[PDB]
Amino acid sequence: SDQICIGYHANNSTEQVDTIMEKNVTVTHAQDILEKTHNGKLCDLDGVKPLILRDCSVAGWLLGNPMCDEFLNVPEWSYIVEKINPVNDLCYPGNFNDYEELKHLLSRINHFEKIQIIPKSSWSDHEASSGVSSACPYQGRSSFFRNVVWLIKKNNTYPTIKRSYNNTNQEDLLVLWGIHHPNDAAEQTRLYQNPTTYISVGTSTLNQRLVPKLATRSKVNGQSGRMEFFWTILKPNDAINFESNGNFIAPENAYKIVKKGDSTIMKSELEYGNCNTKCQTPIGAINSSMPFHNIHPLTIGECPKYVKSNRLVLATGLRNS
Amino acid sequence: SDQICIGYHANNSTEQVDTIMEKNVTVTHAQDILEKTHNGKLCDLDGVKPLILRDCSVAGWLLGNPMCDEFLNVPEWSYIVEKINPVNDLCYPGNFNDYEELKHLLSRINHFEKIQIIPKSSWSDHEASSGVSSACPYQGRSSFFRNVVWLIKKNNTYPTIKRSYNNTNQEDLLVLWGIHHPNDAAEQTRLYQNPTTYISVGTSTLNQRLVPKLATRSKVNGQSGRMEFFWTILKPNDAINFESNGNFIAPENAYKIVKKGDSTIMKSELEYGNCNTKCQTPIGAINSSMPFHNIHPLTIGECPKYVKSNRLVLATGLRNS
Amino acid sequence: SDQICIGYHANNSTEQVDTIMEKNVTVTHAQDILEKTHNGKLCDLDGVKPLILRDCSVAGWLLGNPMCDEFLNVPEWSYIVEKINPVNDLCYPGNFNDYEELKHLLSRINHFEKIQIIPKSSWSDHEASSGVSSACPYQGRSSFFRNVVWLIKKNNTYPTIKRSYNNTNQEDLLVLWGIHHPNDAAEQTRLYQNPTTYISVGTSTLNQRLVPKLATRSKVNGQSGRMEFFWTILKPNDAINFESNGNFIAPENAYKIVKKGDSTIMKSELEYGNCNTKCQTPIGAINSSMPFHNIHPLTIGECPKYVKSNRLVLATGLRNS
Amino acid sequence: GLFGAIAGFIEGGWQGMVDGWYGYHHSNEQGSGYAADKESTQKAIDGVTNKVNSIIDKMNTQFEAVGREFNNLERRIENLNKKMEDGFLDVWTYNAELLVLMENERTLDFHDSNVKNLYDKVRLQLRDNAKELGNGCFEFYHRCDNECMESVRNGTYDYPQYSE
Amino acid sequence: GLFGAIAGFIEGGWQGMVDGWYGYHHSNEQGSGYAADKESTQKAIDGVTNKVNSIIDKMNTQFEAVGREFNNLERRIENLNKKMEDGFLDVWTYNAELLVLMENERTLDFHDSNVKNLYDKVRLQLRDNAKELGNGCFEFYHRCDNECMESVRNGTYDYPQYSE
Amino acid sequence: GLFGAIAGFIEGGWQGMVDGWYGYHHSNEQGSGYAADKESTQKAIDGVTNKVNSIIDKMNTQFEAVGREFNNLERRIENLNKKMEDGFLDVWTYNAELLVLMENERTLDFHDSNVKNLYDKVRLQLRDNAKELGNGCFEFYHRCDNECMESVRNGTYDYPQYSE
Ligand SMILES: *[C@@H]1O[C@H](CO)[C@@H](O)[C@H](O)[C@H]1NC(C)=O
Ligand SMILES: *[C@@H]1O[C@H](CO)[C@@H](O)[C@H](O)[C@H]1NC(C)=O
Ligand SMILES: *[C@@H]1O[C@H](CO)[C@@H](O)[C@H](O)[C@H]1NC(C)=O
Ligand SMILES: *[C@@H]1O[C@H](CO)[C@@H](O)[C@H](O)[C@H]1NC(C)=O
Ligand SMILES: *[C@@H]1O[C@H](CO)[C@@H](O)[C@H](O)[C@H]1NC(C)=O
Ligand SMILES: *[C@@H]1O[C@H](CO)[C@@H](O)[C@H](O)[C@H]1NC(C)=O
Ligand SMILES: *[C@@H]1O[C@H](CO)[C@@H](O)[C@H](O)[C@H]1NC(C)=O
Repeated sequence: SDQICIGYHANNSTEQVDTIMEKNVTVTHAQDILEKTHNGKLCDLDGVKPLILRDCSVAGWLLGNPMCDEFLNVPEWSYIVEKINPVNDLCYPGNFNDYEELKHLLSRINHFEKIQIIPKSSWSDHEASSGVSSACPYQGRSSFFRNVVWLIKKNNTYPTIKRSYNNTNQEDLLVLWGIHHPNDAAEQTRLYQNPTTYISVGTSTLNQRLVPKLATRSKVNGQSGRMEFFWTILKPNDAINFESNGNFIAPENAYKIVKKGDSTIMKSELEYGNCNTKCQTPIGAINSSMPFHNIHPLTIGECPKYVKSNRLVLATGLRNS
Repeated sequence: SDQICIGYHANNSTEQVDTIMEKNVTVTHAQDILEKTHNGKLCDLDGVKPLILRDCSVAGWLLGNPMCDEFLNVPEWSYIVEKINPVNDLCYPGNFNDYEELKHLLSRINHFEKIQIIPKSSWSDHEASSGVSSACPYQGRSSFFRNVVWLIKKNNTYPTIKRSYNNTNQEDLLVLWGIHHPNDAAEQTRLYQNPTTYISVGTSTLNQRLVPKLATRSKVNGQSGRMEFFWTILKPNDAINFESNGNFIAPENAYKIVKKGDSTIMKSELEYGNCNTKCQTPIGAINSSMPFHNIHPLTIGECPKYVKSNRLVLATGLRNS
Repeated sequence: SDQICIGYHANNSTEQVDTIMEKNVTVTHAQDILEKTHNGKLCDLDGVKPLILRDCSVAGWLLGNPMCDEFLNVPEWSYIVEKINPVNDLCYPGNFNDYEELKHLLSRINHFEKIQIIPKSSWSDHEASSGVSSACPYQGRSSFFRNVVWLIKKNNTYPTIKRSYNNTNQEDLLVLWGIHHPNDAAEQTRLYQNPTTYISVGTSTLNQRLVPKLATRSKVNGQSGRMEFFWTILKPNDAINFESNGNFIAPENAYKIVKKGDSTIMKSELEYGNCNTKCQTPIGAINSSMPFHNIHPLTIGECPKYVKSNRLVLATGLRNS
Repeated sequence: GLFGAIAGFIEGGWQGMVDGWYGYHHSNEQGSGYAADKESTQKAIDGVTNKVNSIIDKMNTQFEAVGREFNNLERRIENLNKKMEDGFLDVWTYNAELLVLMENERTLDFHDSNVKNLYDKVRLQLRDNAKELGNGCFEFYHRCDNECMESVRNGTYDYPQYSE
Repeated sequence: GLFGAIAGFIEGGWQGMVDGWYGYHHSNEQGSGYAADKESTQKAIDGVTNKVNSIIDKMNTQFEAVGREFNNLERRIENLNKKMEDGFLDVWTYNAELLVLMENERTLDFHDSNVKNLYDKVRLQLRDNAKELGNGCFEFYHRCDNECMESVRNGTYDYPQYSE
Repeated sequence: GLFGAIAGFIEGGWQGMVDGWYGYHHSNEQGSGYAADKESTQKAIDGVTNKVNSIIDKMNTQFEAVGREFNNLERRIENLNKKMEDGFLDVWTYNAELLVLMENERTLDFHDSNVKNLYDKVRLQLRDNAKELGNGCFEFYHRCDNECMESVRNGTYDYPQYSE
């Protein structure tokens, strides 16, 4: 006798999904939507290479720690990679004021061009070439941060300095300087004749007056003295004015901000892999079409959305048996 | 032959809703729940008018910039409106310490009554009426911030000041003062005889000592000098003690906090519309019964919940064909 | 005639649940999942007793306010309880620098052992036993913070101090010190002969130089002077160096950080209940298996998730009539 | 539909019935006409009214607004402040858009369920005494006047009757 | 209900059956009694037990608590800190209240689906051999003793039988 | 299933039908074979494709990442920053895991609804002219050749026919 039956599909699929009322439910078809795979490398981001500081910190790079010469004139970058605890930081011990705010600024910058703003030859009445230290060695011999100059007395005199610089460029200008804190009055007079010193710095916005602090400190990198550095952004058409009768670590090079854009500073021990990606994380790059990944929260580029799940699978087909 | 049929409603409705499995689904009845409309005006909030700073900043208002005389004795407000970049700010260039913290405090205040705390006539041994500047013009002639006084030497002497004020009011008291930073020793001695000066300020909680910073700065509003202002809240029954041998910009007027309540500072270029609302945003007011709006995140009053959607429509009736 | 019927359960349950389309729906079975009950006590957390500061603040405790002697050598704690406004804080008025940052540090600490770092007997050329005050009474007679020493001149001389301490322990060390701000030059010379004083402090990381501020202040606890205190964490193998010719409130006792772990500072007026719990809040402890509670946001231990609801009941059975 | 009734075995809606969502169309010796079932129309009205109210009320304590100022050396906390307000804004926006999508779907399938439940309220009454036309209609094996139709509509239909 | 069974074509619940959620009431020559269907009662028990557990477990990593202190010139960050803790508190509160409302509704309609599926398990077994009483009951066109009833209950009913 | 069809009154799936999700198995005088219903298979394909797309698109503006540095005397704001990024991370993680669980369940019951709707599309066509086998099959009270079967499949079956 004639008959017709109504039924549904079935196959050999072992793929499971979860529901609110039932776990591990085998279905005919499913769709994974969670990327779980990365190349374990640091790549170019859309063809543009990241700036991989090696054993150098951002401070070491910008101030010009002699061990960081590799980064003297760095090309455009997509993002910046810094180790958790770079070995080449402040060779002469001290501190960098508002360092975290500067590093934050860096995350919006893609390119500097370093320019010389005050030539070493322009220090007529001081010694501009005796400011070096064994804390900052270069090729076996004492040296110093390359982008600023440690000025000292000449002929047992330190005339008060009145030097100024007008930013005639179209770009914002990152200007760095510092002050040296000796350990005693003897070191004070020996380096800079004057016993009672100051550094004043002014711009449209800045109204600063620093005086050295003498104190007995523990040796770091063989030194009990400290260098304290400062920075500002000089607006185009504005000028910066320095006055000082000692302890001045004067600018030599500054940084034209010549490309702003989205960027970041990644903390990672990885080195440059020779690859290209559209999406980078501190532990590797992602090539995916998934809407989700679970690789790392910190991400740059065109990326999937990060999530803490180790499994996300959607059901497309029906229950299988 | 007799029969009965079961069926459902239908009409001429073209209103659509979305579902997870189907977009643009025409139904019989629906309910919009997303307000998308505002009057484009700044209104009273429940009958009480906002304080519309015009081309004045909070600093210009409170310090008493001569261009801001309109706000010399301001009535109760519901909220405060300030332009993105007010033209009348610090006429004499400088800075206002903890300005953002003070603006934040302002968001909890609905009414000041300004009182005179130190009369200009009480300055027996200094000039209290020569502290004016072309940076602060008023009606073609030089002037200064109205609520503080720029004291200078009298008969080539500046006796050290010991002035104090007990807050005998029931209200907290907002007290403002400042220090003048000249550009050189010559300006220093010419304004205030004494070359080496300070300002000390104390309350129950405050233990401050300021010294002027001499430096060469770029001209802002025609001045290379700077005025640096400070504030504190004087508790009832507490006293504030000033001591100074120069560069003191003394209080004249202070602000009794006479009404605390929920308020805000809106950044908006709009001016006062002559309307009343229950819900205000920086780009206009909202009159609505919707549970959601998409007009602006920053809101004050009895408002719907903000959301980024440009469409929220609930289905009430059934599918239409 | 024979028949069979299909039906569902029913009982005498009056328990209701809510749905999106119907409120107060009586069902057969339901499951409460919201804890609403606490014991109203402060208990041990897994057997370990909290540190209940009584009328003492964290500053009073650590500096050693004489009224806080109960806490001179405190045992391991699970969490710390402090009243909203402790009576015994800074007996001699003043301020504690970076207090909130220190209190935050405290939340990661479970145990100190206080050690003597600079013995009182080691002050050969100063008076180490005359630094007491009526602001800090102990048993009817004048006293001072126990863990630091208020040094004064001896035989009308105050030789400049050069004292230093190497942290030879395995633990981080919490070191406290301070500076006295007198009210006039007369008080200055009378306590410490030298009119122009400073305190310099250095470590690997610290480069500090303090000078006293003389000013006329209102009396707090009968004093117009102020004590200003500072702290640092001394790393193992690092040293701290003090130099001072007056106004120095020197360390005597410091704190070995001998147990780090998760902890908190609870603001609560409650005292120690003699109970034990696995989950504590500032208003009472929780014993529960619920996945949610609505008791207090601030919680420590193995706890349910806080929520603002005053009712959460899940349906298990079916509709009852 | 999910329940097979609306735009399913009942191919279309009645432009003619304006008294409710669900109802009847009778055809007998006394004439024709439409009649809305009040019992099921009202219940469906209570349901979606509660649904709308439960949506509005669950999202009354959302995320607020307040503006905050930061100076030029507070970019990190300014950015933190922006990122957290944008954060809550996104999850509440997602929460409202997703909620609407989900409930709109439950609501359509709710109506589809009510109609199917109505068709079976009648079918389980007119047991032997009528035949399923297969299109939402029931052909009677007897005469059902206007009083009899009402007995079907208000659930008091009497089966004690022959049918052949 | 959504599936028409509970408080629908089965007008009321059985105060008499205490062995399960869904079951049978038989009436024959050997007498009367109630009998719970274990197969469908247990399945429904597994389902809502998984439902409860899935709710508890999905919300174990929620938002925490920690108190933080701020001085008098840190009101902006204090307010930021308050606003963000209140923020997460609100979305988690909404997330729990909304989840309960939604699942409670699925759970009621789950029971309504189970009963309807039980009525049809029987109906699709007793094809010609019984008539639908329209109220959740089936009148037999033959004699169904206590062994025969069991064949209906455990799904082994034998159709090879006359019926008229 | 929720609708009683899949792994219900239709005990098992057809390993034999590979042309779609839902379909037919006919058995007549011209032989046997499987045949997928394109109308209902395609509709179900559009539905879960929209479902997948609506999930991906609703969560495109989620919570982002950015690293921020803090010094040693900024532990409070460092902790605030960590707690708020972990916060949004948790609610978005919950939001994705919960969404999948919920929709996966709607999707299974969606297929179960489509099959049941297909069985009734046929049942409401072959009224008197066939008998319900009770297992997803229909026994014909006449001869249904390959052209007649197609009339059932494409919804143009003609009832004007005897049947006994
Ligand atoms: C589901 O399957 C996984 C994979 O084998 C297994 O490890 C797990 O125990 C199962 N989960 C549950 C809760 O049944
Ligand atoms: C060093 O300076 C002194 C005085 O300033 C001067 O007399 C002498 O000529 C100088 N010597 C050199 C080496 O220039
Ligand atoms: C910098 O130089 C330009 C042109 O030389 C001048 O117009 C401008 O005012 C200068 N900036 C300042 C603040 O001196
Ligand atoms: C739905 O309708 C809108 C306008 O009413 C239209 O812009 C859009 O293209 C439609 N959406 C889809 C998914 O086709
Ligand atoms: C202010 O004056 C009041 C009332 O005369 C007095 O009691 C109070 O102590 C004074 N305030 C201070 C802190 O000097
Ligand atoms: C449900 O019951 C509560 C408590 O008895 C009652 O106050 C209220 O009328 C009902 N709630 C709602 C929202 O209808
Ligand atoms: C502290 O003392 C140890 C040996 O006793 C020494 O090795 C270490 O370098 C010292 N630290 C400092 C900073 O003096």
